[PDB]
Amino acid sequence: IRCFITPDITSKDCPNGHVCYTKTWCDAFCSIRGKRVDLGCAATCPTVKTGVDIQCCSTDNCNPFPTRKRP
Amino acid sequence: QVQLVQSGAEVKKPGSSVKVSCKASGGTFSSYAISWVRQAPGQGLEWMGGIIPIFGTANYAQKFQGRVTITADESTSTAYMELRSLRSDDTAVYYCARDNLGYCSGGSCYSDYYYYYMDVWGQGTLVTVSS
Amino acid sequence: SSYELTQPPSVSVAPGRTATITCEGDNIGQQIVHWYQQKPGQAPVAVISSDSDRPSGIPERFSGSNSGNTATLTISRVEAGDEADYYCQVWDSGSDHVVFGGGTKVTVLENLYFQ
Ligand SMILES: [Cl-]
Ligand SMILES: [K+]
Repeated sequence: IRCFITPDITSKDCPNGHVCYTKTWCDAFCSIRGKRVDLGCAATCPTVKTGVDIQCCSTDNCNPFPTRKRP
Repeated sequence: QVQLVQSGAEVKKPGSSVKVSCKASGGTFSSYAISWVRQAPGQGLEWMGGIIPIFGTANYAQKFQGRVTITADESTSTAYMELRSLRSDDTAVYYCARDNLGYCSGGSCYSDYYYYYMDVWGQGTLVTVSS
Repeated sequence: SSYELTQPPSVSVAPGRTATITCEGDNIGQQIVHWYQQKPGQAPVAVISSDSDRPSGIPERFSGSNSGNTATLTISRVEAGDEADYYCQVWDSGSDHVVFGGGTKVTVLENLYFQ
């Protein structure tokens, strides 16, 4: 699968993976800089702990970097 | 720590343009944003704009929008400010300055831009406009 | 158009007393204020970040506050070498501008007014 990967925020080929993931959470700067975003690929959807969100998907480049919409 | 090293003094005619460089030595940029801040003789600090290379997005002050271009060459860790249509009150010392709050760290990046305090400053470049 | 920061151009402080430099803005307490010191012929140096934090190495006698319509840089027990220009600074997300105050020159007097 091809997925976007942080911190380069580029699409890499992951020959042995088959899901992309978007992991997001707040650090102390979440109000001014938005959530932290970890993009990557895995063989299966990773687990995250409380306070962290993860969304997984199974098509090439299905995890584009989600910037905050600036009102 | 990383340093920012700017190009030398420029002497320009009115109507001409100038391009000043800012090399991030002792290190690199990429995850860090770089602003340009000028200071006319005897006056205060004035933001020109800045660039966040990891998002390829530049932000400009209204006073200079349409006259100014800020770029960054991530391979040489050099940022540039090009200021066009020069006039006499563009005479100033021009600084580059790093945003203290990096956009990426340890496998993740922030998702919005917000210019934080400026921790590392270049030595400044004197630009003089006259005939 | 853009958010306005108002600083007094100048402040006089007797040696060893307290210097207070205001930075006023419309509900500036909603903003995050940074402060820079600058001495003649030198580049600026951050002395307060995020209203009230001191970067590593900055003396304890520098402190900051921000509430309501006024942010304040306080230099306690002021010393000769604290004579400098001080600039407050915000990022105004509404206009996508870094805004500097006009700067305050802090002059440290040679003598007290009254013993
Ligand atoms: Cl986690
Ligand atoms: K410098």
